[PDB]
This record gives sequence, C-alpha cells and structure tokens, in this order.
Amino acid sequence: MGKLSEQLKHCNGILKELLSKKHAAYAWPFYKPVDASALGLHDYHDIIKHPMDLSTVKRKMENRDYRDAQEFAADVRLMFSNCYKYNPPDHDVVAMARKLQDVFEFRYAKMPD
Ligand SMILES: Cc1cc(-c2nc3ccccc3n2CC2CCOCC2)cn(C)c1=O
Repeated sequence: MGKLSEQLKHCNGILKELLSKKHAAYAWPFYKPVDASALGLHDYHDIIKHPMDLSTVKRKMENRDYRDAQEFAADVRLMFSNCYKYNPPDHDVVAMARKLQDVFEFRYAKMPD
C-alpha cells in the first residue's frame, strides 16, 4: 500500500510503457510466462531455470516485492537473457527482445538520482 520510492516510481513508469500499445508489436511475447507445453518447447524448463515475464514483474511491483530499482532491473534483464539463451540469435523473437530491451535500457538510464 505504501508509496513506491522515487526510483521505483521511474521503474513502474518503464514497466507501464513496456506493456503499452506503443510497443505491442514486439513486446507481446514477453507479456505472459512462456507456456512451454502449449508451445511444444519441452526442453524450455531444462534450459531456463528462472523464467520471467512482464506480468510477473508487474505482480511483484504491485506486491512491493522489489526493494529497489536494481532488483527490478535484474528481473527485466533476466527475462531478456532467457530469450537470448533459449532461442537461436537469428530468431524473430530475439529481434523483438532486442528492440524491447533497447526501449528498456535507454529509459532505465534516465533514472533520477
Ligand atoms: C521460446 C519463446 C516463446 C515465446 C512465445 N510466447 C508466445 C505466446 C503466444 C504465442 C506464441 C508465443 N511464443 C512463440 C512465438 C514464436 C514466434 O516469435 C514470437 C514468439 C516467447 N519467448 C520470449 C520465448 O523465448
């Protein structure tokens, strides 16, 4: 219930942007947990030990799980890293990850301090 810190307000803003229609053309693979069984990716959980996605990040922010911006950023980067680990580098989903990570990194760099 307590107010997010100033840095976590900035993080929440970024999160809102990543989930916004503005970026939907490349963000949509990251909206929800990878459903490995549904997608036929029966090796996914053998390869990715720590799944992460934007819905999970949103829930953690709402629940005040993140104690600082660094913790938030680690989860967003984990999400991208998982994509880069599992998928061949020339896959369309990787191109989408790179584009969304560019959005993330450039706005994260504008953190107040
Ligand atoms: C391996 C993998 C799959 C998906 C994924 N989530 C989907 C949801 C609904 C429908 C399809 C979904 N996919 C696979 C798509 C295959 C084509 O490129 C976009 C993702 C997302 N990410 C980040 C991955 O690393």
